[PDB]
Amino acid sequence: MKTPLTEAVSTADSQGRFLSSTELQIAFGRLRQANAGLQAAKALTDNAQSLVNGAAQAVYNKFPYTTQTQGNNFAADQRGKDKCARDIGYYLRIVTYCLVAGGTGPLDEYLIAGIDEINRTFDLSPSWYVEALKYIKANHGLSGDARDEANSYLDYAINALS
Amino acid sequence: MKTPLTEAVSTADSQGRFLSSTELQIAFGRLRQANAGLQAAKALTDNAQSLVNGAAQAVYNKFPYTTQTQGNNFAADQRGKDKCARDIGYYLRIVTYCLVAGGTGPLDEYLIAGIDEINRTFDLSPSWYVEALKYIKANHGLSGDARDEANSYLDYAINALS
Amino acid sequence: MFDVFTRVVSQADARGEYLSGSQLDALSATVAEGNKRIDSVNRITGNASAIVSNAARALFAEQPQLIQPGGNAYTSRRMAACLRDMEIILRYVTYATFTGDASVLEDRCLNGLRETYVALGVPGASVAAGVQKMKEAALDIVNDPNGITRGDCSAIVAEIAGYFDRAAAAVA
Amino acid sequence: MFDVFTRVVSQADARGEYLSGSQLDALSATVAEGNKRIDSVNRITGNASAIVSNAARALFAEQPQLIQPGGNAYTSRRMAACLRDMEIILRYVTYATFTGDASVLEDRCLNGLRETYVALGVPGASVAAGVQKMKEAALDIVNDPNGITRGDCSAIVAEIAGYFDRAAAAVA
Amino acid sequence: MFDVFTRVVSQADARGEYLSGSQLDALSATVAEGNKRIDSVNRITGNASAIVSNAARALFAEQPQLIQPGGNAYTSRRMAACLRDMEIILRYVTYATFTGDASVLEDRCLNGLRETYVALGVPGASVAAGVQKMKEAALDIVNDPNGITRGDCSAIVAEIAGYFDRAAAAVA
Amino acid sequence: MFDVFTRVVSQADARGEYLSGSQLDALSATVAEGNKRIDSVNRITGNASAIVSNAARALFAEQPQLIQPGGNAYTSRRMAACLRDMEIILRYVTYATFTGDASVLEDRCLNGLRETYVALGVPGASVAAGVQKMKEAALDIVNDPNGITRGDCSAIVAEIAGYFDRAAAAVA
Amino acid sequence: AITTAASRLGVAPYNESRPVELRPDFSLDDAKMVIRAVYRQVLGNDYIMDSERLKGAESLLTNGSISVREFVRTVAKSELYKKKFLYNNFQTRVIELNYKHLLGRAPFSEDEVIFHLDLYENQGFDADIDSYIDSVEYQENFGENIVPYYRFNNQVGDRTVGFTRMFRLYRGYANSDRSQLERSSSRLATELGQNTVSAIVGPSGSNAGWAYRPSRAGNTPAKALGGTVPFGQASKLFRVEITAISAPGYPKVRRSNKAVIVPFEQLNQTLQQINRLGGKVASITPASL
Amino acid sequence: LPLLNYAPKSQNVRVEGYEIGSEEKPVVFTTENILSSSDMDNLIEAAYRQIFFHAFKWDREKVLESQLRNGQITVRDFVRGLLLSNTFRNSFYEKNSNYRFVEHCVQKILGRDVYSEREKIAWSIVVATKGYQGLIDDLLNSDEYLNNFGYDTVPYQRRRNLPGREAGELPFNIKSPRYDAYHRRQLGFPQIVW
Ligand SMILES: *[C@@H](C)[C@H]1/C(=C/c2[nH]c(/C=C3N=C(/C=C4\NC(=O)C(CC)=C4C)C(C)=C\3CCC(=O)O)c(CCC(=O)O)c2C)NC(=O)[C@@H]1C
Ligand SMILES: *[C@@H](C)[C@H]1/C(=C/c2[nH]c(/C=C3N=C(/C=C4\NC(=O)C(CC)=C4C)C(C)=C\3CCC(=O)O)c(CCC(=O)O)c2C)NC(=O)[C@@H]1C
Ligand SMILES: *[C@H](C)[C@H]1/C(=C/c2[nH]c(/C=C3N=C(/C=C4\NC(=O)C(CC)=C4C)C(C)=C\3CCC(=O)O)c(CCC(=O)O)c2C)NC(=O)[C@@H]1C
Ligand SMILES: *[C@H](C)[C@H]1/C(=C/c2[nH]c(/C=C3N=C(/C=C4\NC(=O)C(CC)=C4C)C(C)=C\3CCC(=O)O)c(CCC(=O)O)c2C)NC(=O)[C@@H]1C
Ligand SMILES: *[C@H](C)[C@H]1/C(=C/c2[nH]c(/C=C3N=C(/C=C4\NC(=O)C(CC)=C4C)C(C)=C\3CCC(=O)O)c(CCC(=O)O)c2C)NC(=O)[C@@H]1C
Ligand SMILES: *[C@H](C)[C@H]1/C(=C/c2[nH]c(/C=C3N=C(/C=C4\NC(=O)C(CC)=C4C)C(C)=C\3CCC(=O)O)c(CCC(=O)O)c2C)NC(=O)[C@@H]1C
Ligand SMILES: *[C@H](C)[C@H]1/C(=C/c2[nH]c(/C=C3N=C(/C=C4\NC(=O)C(CC)=C4C)C(C)=C\3CCC(=O)O)c(CCC(=O)O)c2C)NC(=O)[C@@H]1C
Ligand SMILES: *[C@H](C)[C@H]1/C(=C/c2[nH]c(/C=C3N=C(/C=C4\NC(=O)C(CC)=C4C)C(C)=C\3CCC(=O)O)c(CCC(=O)O)c2C)NC(=O)[C@@H]1C
Ligand SMILES: *[C@H](C)[C@H]1/C(=C/c2[nH]c(/C=C3N=C(/C=C4\NC(=O)C(CC)=C4C)C(C)=C\3CCC(=O)O)c(CCC(=O)O)c2C)NC(=O)[C@@H]1C
Ligand SMILES: *[C@H](C)[C@H]1/C(=C/c2[nH]c(/C=C3N=C(/C=C4\NC(=O)C(CC)=C4C)C(C)=C\3CCC(=O)O)c(CCC(=O)O)c2C)NC(=O)[C@@H]1C
Ligand SMILES: *[C@H](C)[C@H]1/C(=C/c2[nH]c(/C=C3N=C(/C=C4\NC(=O)C(CC)=C4C)C(C)=C\3CCC(=O)O)c(CCC(=O)O)c2C)NC(=O)[C@@H]1C
Ligand SMILES: *[C@H](C)[C@H]1/C(=C/c2[nH]c(/C=C3N=C(/C=C4\NC(=O)C(CC)=C4C)C(C)=C\3CCC(=O)O)c(CCC(=O)O)c2C)NC(=O)[C@@H]1C
Repeated sequence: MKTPLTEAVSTADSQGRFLSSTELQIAFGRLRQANAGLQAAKALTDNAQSLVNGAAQAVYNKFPYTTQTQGNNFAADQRGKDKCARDIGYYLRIVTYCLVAGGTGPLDEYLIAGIDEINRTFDLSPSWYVEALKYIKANHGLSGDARDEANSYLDYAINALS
Repeated sequence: MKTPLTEAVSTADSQGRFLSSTELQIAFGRLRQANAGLQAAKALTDNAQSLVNGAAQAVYNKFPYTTQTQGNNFAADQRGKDKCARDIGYYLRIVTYCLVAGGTGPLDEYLIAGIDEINRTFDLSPSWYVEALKYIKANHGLSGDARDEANSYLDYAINALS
Repeated sequence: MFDVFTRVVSQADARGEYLSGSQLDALSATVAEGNKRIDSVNRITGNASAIVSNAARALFAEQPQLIQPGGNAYTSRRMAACLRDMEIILRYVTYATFTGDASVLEDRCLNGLRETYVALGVPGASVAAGVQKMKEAALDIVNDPNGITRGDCSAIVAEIAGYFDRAAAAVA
Repeated sequence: MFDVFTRVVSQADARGEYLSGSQLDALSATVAEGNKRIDSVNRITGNASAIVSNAARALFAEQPQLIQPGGNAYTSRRMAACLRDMEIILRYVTYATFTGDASVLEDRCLNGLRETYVALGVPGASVAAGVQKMKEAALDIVNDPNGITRGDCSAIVAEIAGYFDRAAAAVA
Repeated sequence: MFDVFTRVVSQADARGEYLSGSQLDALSATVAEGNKRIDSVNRITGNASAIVSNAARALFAEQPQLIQPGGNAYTSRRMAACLRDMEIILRYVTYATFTGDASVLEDRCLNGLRETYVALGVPGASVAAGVQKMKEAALDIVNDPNGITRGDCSAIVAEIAGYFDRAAAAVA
Repeated sequence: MFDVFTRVVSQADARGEYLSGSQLDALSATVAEGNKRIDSVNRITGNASAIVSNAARALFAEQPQLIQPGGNAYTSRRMAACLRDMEIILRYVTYATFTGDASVLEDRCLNGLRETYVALGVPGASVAAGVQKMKEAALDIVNDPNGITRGDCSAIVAEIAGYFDRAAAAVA
Repeated sequence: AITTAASRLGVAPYNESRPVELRPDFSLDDAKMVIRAVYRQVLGNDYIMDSERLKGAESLLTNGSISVREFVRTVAKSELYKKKFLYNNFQTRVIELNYKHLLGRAPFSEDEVIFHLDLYENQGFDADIDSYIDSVEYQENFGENIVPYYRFNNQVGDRTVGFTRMFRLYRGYANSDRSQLERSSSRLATELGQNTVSAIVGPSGSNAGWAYRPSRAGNTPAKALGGTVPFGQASKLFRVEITAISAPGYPKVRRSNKAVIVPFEQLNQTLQQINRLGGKVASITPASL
Repeated sequence: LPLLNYAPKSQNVRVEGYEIGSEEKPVVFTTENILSSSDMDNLIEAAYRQIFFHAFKWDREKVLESQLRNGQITVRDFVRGLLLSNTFRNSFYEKNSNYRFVEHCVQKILGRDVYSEREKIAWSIVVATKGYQGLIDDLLNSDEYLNNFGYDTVPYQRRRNLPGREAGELPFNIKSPRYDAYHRRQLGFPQIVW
């Protein structure tokens, strides 16, 4: 669970020392990024359903075979589409968690760790989720620091998948 | 390298022991399997080009998008088709190596180790190679212990991929 | 471990829901309190040696039997172990103040500490008394109005006091 | 390792003198150019996998004997090792860009890297070519004017180019 | 470590080619020789203790300067090291005979042995003479005709002789 | 250096007694094998340029990374140094065949060659591959039954193969 | 030749340095160049103060009264040379220095040490210097009119052991042969006695692990006797020389230089561990297979 | 898969002890001291006691001992070879559950007791996923091992005895014999007497 405050305390405790001005500057950077991150999390939360549906539709457009090929790993039926929308919602919600926490820790703990075994086992191609994340990047309509931090989390997820 | 003779000697050496009756039985089992394995390797080698071309075509039939979707990771152009045929040839040739050596050691050292990082990095789906291996299973025309050993290697690759 | 943000994040993920508007506003209010939190951490850190030494001196003045021969704090090694324990408890209290969550204090300092003291015969009640003396000295240092931008630091003082009480109760 | 501030600190300490006004305002310029450095690090990091994969594809296209059987990048394990190496070089270049000093790159990445490539039979010239391809892609991504507050990033781009050049000279 | 099969497999993989008919038939010829290979390994193993002890006794009889006070085989630890070195060489010869390849004997027994002997002052020529004694004893045991299915074992005997000569050449 | 006679002479002098009847008989056997030793030396020497050129061609065909621009056999100076190295290895192998002892090959050519190749960045595994190619060519040249008084030369061929193996192992 | 690794070693400045030959009917710059080259090479790049310069030998060489070979002989027999290289050195170190200065190469075997030590002890230093200079090797390489130079490149009667030992004797261009880490100790006594080689470690500014030197005892051997067995399953083994280990501090760190034989699979971990311990990798050499 | 996060517990090894060398300070058996053959025998026996408690000559690894004597391998490599040896697999891995194999690995490699049952649980999956040698190398390459024993020092039970106290914590060879009640009842013991 990687966030600036927890990482600062982990570094100080590993060396067995009190929090010096280095950790205070870390906290200052966390405070500087925090409000932007929280409004971005709120903006993503309010526009979550449309973003998830559009990302799922974009994946279906980029990979049409997922919509008519039979099999458990495809979205040919309604169950597969529900699984796809649920996964994209998981991605978006954990990204908002990362924005709230100020680090990739929620993605690392909830989604990134073990996702390779998931996709290999259930024959889900990571390129689908990469397309969903790219749609989210292009369409969240954020700006400035909020956009930069949210895009950092989405690119972190993309890099993990690719 | 996981082959009966090398593994028997490595286990004996790690124990610092002379080769006892257990290692002799390992050699006897290897001798029982070796002629069938060598004949399977010969049959696969003699039918290598046809098996590889048919496997590539079966992959293209089951996953048609790989033949008309533009991108480096697909076989839309001749370059991707050559890469695909070369990959399937790698699979078949290393399977013959396994048949010669009497174990999955060639697959492990040459193909299995690090294949998931390759597939993720170059956005190649393991399901394509799984279909190619299933074609090789269904059309190698082997019987008896040759078929069982060759199918064991092909299933090893399939399980490593899926 | 957890900080203020990560605790709410973990709870929301267990619920499988987005952080609500109320939780986001509460976290923003915590962020607005962040400068005072950093000042509190800095002030306790800058006087940590004084806090530990003065609290130890007061503890051994009101409990002379600790430093009498045969007492638990008697001999240099034990006495130094006691000072070091007090410093460690204060350091993890500062960690908890910095992160705003008690997870670091519970997981890395107080986990099994009572059992350690029971096994060694260290009087846990006297450790709690030393922790309380650290608490009072630390809170006075955090609330000192001289040379700082005036404002209401009551919430951070209460949170630090809660961490100190938690450390004292883990050993008492 | 050293950062940009710690490097001049170490030089001044070896000379045993306070940082002069020229050094102080050179550091103030460094701080003033801090946002662009952070942007460059973030842009290279966000496209790291694409940089590594595209550079690997270009390198193996220009040098097909690397990936043909008997070639050093043949077999899955050696291919994965090559990819990982590319990612490691990119990661340490980003580290050096973040710090403003190439000490992390020398001490933690290129320390023993030539020797290791020689001992293993890794062609140093080819990995240097891969590092050059990553250099062109990374500098292209850093200098991308879309979606960012316009400004002159020539100095930070030149610094990143120097880090990549030093890595390429270290491996060949 | 290479056995007889994996050596040709690795050469083929490096060349990127399937094994030709001649290589497959040579491996089949090796397979037809496997029972005799297992008998030779079993017979040397069954008399390993006698081979090592008798060879050492004969070597010390014809070279009394090894076991003289102050000689290299004097003191119990050095004598035990000598007996151990003999047993290790014999064991690795059996390993090479079993696998049909000298890679195990080369890599794990002979690589660096000459340097170790020169550095310590162990006479490599005397070690080679002891190895020759184990050679002759072992080959007489493998070639013993009673209690075994009669057959031509000249090829296997020549291969074991080659391993023994290789060990003797390495230690001197 | 040592030849086949001086080797047993040195061992006997270290032991301080006369060569035994068996040693003299073994030396007489080696003398009886002298014509075939001279024939093998003459045949490799007469075909030395063909052996070196053909094996270099085969090596650069199977390892094109050696001769790509940036490879260690690229540029005239390097190509010529590589060809000269292979001829040097062949020449010292022939010397070892002539003397009946590997000391000239080990002491003058092979000792320190691995460290040299590591320092220069010469890939030792490829050198070993070229040496193995010279081995196969030279062995087929020695065994050619055309234009020579027929006889069994398997022992001499095995000795030459052993010298080539020592050369190939010393560089990797 | 040495092309890719020339700059890393100290060979690059000698690659474009042609031998200094005194032609018949030479000019005064030719004479001064010969004097400068002889001082630099015979005295091993030591700074030569004006008061220590052999004025008479220089005059005689300038005049043509002596040849380049004779001038080299006069410099090598001078009290300046004996003060710099003879009087404070073990005679094996003297032999190493003689081979490096007068022949431009390292000693090949213990036989040269035997010959030169016997000759020094039986006939003196001057006769030993004469044997270096009247040798067939000197005549074929330098002759009468060429200043001796470092023979880095492969030649007709070479042994590769000499190529490895050259970098034990030569430590870079801005180095002076009396300003090397090993100082007055013989660099090749163990190597010549045991007929062994050391992994080549390049000069300071081009090689971070330049300062690595093995200790008197407790050194990891060159080859991995035993193979991969002590390391469980492993593919290949490598000897890694590490210098400047300091971070943990004493007593955790006893010797700042350490050689370790490690498997291929632990090479990544070995490198990270080296970075943590603050060390510099001097060399990595295959130890198995 | 990343290791489970488990909280540490208050331990003597986690805290500064201000230790002065005494009879209770474990003997530092290190090859950095250029040990004679008899001192190497003592070091080797210390490694055998740390890893196998006691080593019968059937349990000895004479090839590993020769390699350690020659400098082929470090002390840590010899410890790894002991852990990868047949004796250790048969006595400590085979006869125990995975959880009670992590204990007997934390205790004798890191020289400290396990933090909790959760630590045992977290490290027990490593054998079945990364392999047996995967677990051995993870423990040997850990920061705890390298910071305490490095490459050249035989591991030992750390900070067992506090100064002035008559008795410290139980020695791990007493606290944790090779097997426990599971293999005990598989064998059929305890046996009734008379
Ligand atoms: C030269 C080495 C000597 C020799 C060997 C020889 N053996 C066989 C045949 C067999 N030997 C065995 C061996 C074993 N059976 C076991 O169960 C064990 C213990 C595990 C051993 C070692 C076997 C299975 C056979 C086949 C059946 C049989 O009993 O004959 C042969 C015959 C040819 C063949 O390859 O099978 C030969 C030649 N014979 C000599 O005269 C040499 C002194
Ligand atoms: C394996 C090496 C091949 C082989 C050799 C072989 N040669 C001979 C006999 C002789 N070879 C020579 C050679 C030369 N005479 C010269 O004047 C020169 C030039 C300087 C040479 C090299 C000689 C003198 C003899 C003896 C007379 C003769 O011509 O026969 C033999 C016969 C046995 C012997 O030791 O004399 C053999 C076996 N034979 C093969 O089949 C291999 C391909
Ligand atoms: C959508 C982009 C594509 C798609 C989706 C799809 N996914 C599954 C199954 C699973 N998805 C996950 C992923 C997660 N679970 C989590 O808890 C999290 C972290 C918070 C993630 C990212 C998992 C674990 C599964 C398998 C178990 C499950 O059923 O939930 C399926 C079904 C696969 C099957 O075999 O039933 C599908 C269809 N399908 C498409 O075609 C889209 C392109
Ligand atoms: C065919 C089933 C489908 C397909 C293939 C395809 N593969 C690649 C590229 C690579 N394939 C490999 C595989 C191996 N190389 C090895 O060394 C081994 C072990 C013997 C294996 C299995 C690798 C490493 C690559 C990447 C680098 C390379 O060039 O070799 C491509 C090219 C992708 C790219 O970006 O260049 C393609 C197209 N694609 C399809 O659509 C087929 C259905
Ligand atoms: C890819 C562009 C080129 C290439 C690469 C290649 N590298 C290796 C092996 C190793 N690379 C390293 C380097 C590092 N390890 C680290 O942890 C770090 C940070 C300090 C670095 C820089 C190491 C130590 C190894 C060996 C250990 C390991 O686990 O790989 C290989 C494999 C070689 C082999 O398997 O024999 C390869 C293939 N190869 C090319 O052809 C490209 C030019
Ligand atoms: C240089 C290569 C390119 C470039 C950069 C540039 N950036 C800024 C200013 C800012 N960039 C940031 C960055 C972030 N905010 C976040 O929240 C995150 C994630 C944590 C990041 C990476 C910030 C905070 C600023 C300052 C405020 C602002 O938005 O402007 C500038 C402006 C000057 C400055 O140094 O601040 C510039 C020039 N612009 C280019 O055209 C180059 C391609
Ligand atoms: C006996 C025939 C002769 C002899 C032997 C002798 N050897 C040593 C010491 C060592 N021998 C080895 C060899 C090996 N150990 C390995 O791990 C391997 C690979 C599996 C081999 C072959 C080693 C490494 C040593 C050094 C360390 C050790 O003590 O074992 C000695 C002891 C020398 C000493 O104690 O100083 C002796 C006596 N000596 C004779 O006189 C015989 C001719
Ligand atoms: C002066 C600022 C500091 C200082 C210097 C000092 N240096 C030496 C000795 C040598 N300096 C060199 C350097 C070079 N020689 C070259 O040829 C080149 C270019 C290729 C360089 C850079 C060498 C090799 C030596 C040794 C040769 C010699 O004759 O000494 C000394 C002399 C040391 C001594 O005499 O013991 C000194 C004093 N000393 C200071 O205190 C200044 C900080
Ligand atoms: C005689 C009492 C003992 C003895 C002697 C012995 N020594 C050697 C060999 C060498 N001795 C030296 C010594 C020196 N080099 C110097 O520079 C100085 C003077 C400044 C000294 C004293 C050297 C360098 C050698 C090597 C060269 C040579 O061999 O002459 C040997 C020969 C060793 C061999 O195997 O060749 C011997 C015999 N040996 C004993 O047994 C006596 C106890
Ligand atoms: C060719 C198969 C491979 C190859 C070779 C290569 N070698 C060098 C350079 C040298 N080779 C030697 C070797 C020796 N010197 C000796 O005296 C002896 C015999 C006693 C040997 C075997 C040495 C010392 C050098 C350097 C000095 C010199 O060359 O004169 C090079 C040149 C490297 C460079 O230019 O830096 C090369 C290319 N290279 C390959 O790629 C082939 C696999
Ligand atoms: C003091 C008179 C001089 C001085 C000393 C100095 N030493 C170090 C660092 C180390 N010293 C050691 C010591 C030893 N290793 C051993 O095994 C032994 C015998 C048991 C000894 C004496 C070691 C290992 C180190 C490195 C690790 C450590 O620092 O503990 C330093 C620090 C060097 C640095 O910059 O890291 C210093 C300063 N320096 C002087 O100027 C005096 C002349
Ligand atoms: C001081 C206020 C009181 C006191 C203290 C005392 N404590 C000890 C001994 C130890 N304390 C610890 C504690 C911790 N270990 C952990 O992991 C954590 C979190 C990081 C803590 C706080 C432990 C493990 C010990 C034993 C190890 C050691 O002492 O080095 C002592 C010493 C007891 C002894 O017998 O030596 C003492 C005296 N004693 C008082 O009287 C005060 C009330």
